[PDB]
Amino acid sequence: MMIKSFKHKGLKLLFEKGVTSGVPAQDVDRINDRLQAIDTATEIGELNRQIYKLHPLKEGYWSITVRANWRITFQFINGDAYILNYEDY
Amino acid sequence: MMIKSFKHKGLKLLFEKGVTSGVPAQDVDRINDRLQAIDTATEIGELNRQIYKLHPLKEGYWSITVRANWRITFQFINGDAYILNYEDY
Amino acid sequence: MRQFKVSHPGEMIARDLEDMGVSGRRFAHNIGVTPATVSRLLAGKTALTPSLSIRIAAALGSTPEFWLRLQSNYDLRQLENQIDTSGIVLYGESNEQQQNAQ
Amino acid sequence: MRQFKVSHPGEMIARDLEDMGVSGRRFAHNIGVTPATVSRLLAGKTALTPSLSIRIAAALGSTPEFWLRLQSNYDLRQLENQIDTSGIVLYGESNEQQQNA
DNA sequence: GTATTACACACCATGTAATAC
DNA sequence: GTATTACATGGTGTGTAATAC
Ligand SMILES: [Cl-]
Ligand SMILES: [Cl-]
Ligand SMILES: [Cl-]
Ligand SMILES: [Mg+2]
Ligand SMILES: [Mg+2]
Ligand SMILES: [Mg+2]
Ligand SMILES: [Mg+2]
Ligand SMILES: [Mg+2]
Ligand SMILES: [Mg+2]
Repeated sequence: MMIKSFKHKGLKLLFEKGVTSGVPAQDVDRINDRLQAIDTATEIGELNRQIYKLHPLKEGYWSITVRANWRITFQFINGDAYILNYEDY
Repeated sequence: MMIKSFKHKGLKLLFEKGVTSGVPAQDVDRINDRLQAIDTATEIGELNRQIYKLHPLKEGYWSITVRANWRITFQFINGDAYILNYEDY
Repeated sequence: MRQFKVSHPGEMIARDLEDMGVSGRRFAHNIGVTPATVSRLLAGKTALTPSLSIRIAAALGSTPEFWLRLQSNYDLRQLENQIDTSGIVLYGESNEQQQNAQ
Repeated sequence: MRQFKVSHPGEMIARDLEDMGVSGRRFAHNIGVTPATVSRLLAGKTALTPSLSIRIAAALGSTPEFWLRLQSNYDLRQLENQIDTSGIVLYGESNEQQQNA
């Protein structure tokens, strides 16, 4: 699915420019892997891998785990992904 | 993109059950080809082949040419295709 | 749900070329492959390869990924009932392990 | 826009198996291929084939078409600018024909 | 129990060129 | 100007088994 906007500007640099200066060095490959999974998935259920720990947020937002409590969150509207974020929850 | 609802029940029989009794015999292959293109396209722009004569209706609906004045129409909402119809226009 | 009848993408192109009045020979000369290849593709005997998807999108429109996705979906439609996956275990929780936790 | 950095699907799987604590030999026994095939897949030496995508989806989740789509997009990124298409003509109207009409 | 890789092998796509119109 | 196809060829994925730990 298309990523329409980024809340976390480090993810934006990584996805759009391949720039790694905005994300932790130890999670660059894992974050890019999950960005590649979002960009390839045509439906939300295609992200329901158990290691991703996909679950809705409590409306319209979703969460996938990168590592430990570090997660990627986004908003699912119009079949696209909005407000991409990388936070420690 | 996912086809969520059919206004033309003959299209529904073709897409869901492979049944051809509800569409004209001359256009079964052409119709199924364009249903397969819609089902495969991840974006509306991937359908913009010049033979399809893709253009929006005058709102939120789109039109794809099958043959001559026969066309497939659908509503584009949430990245899905709704109200699939086959009409002579 | 999933589409019941799925066509080989080569046969779809052949029906499009016939409607456009474009011969296989001219199509081959355009996209830069020999007429033999177009003939086998249009006849559904060979697959739409990634290199072909780049050439075809430049002639018939859409994107190279779209044409390659057609072949991929078609390839899976032949195989998904031919490969025994009953012995493969899904890593994580199974159906029974999801009920016990709830 | 498009993702700048794209990884071979096998190298993604190798990082996932590392995080899951699953050896390549155990993964091969599970999905039903030899450890040689898994080793070359995880090393990014061989492509994720349609047959592998069916086996891998049964173990790692998601759909077979998702895993094959990863390989297809990766294949197209390799063949970027490697095929001269400048001589290929788009059927119908070009940019100049669309202006005059 | 684990990971890698040469070697043989089967499979498949493509061009060449033949045949037929 | 057109479509089809045997044949040779090259590229690739897979198992077997050897090596090394
Ligand atoms: Cl943004
Ligand atoms: Cl319906
Ligand atoms: Cl095929
Ligand atoms: Mg959808
Ligand atoms: Mg034909
Ligand atoms: Mg590869
Ligand atoms: Mg040769
Ligand atoms: Mg070759
Ligand atoms: Mg052998």
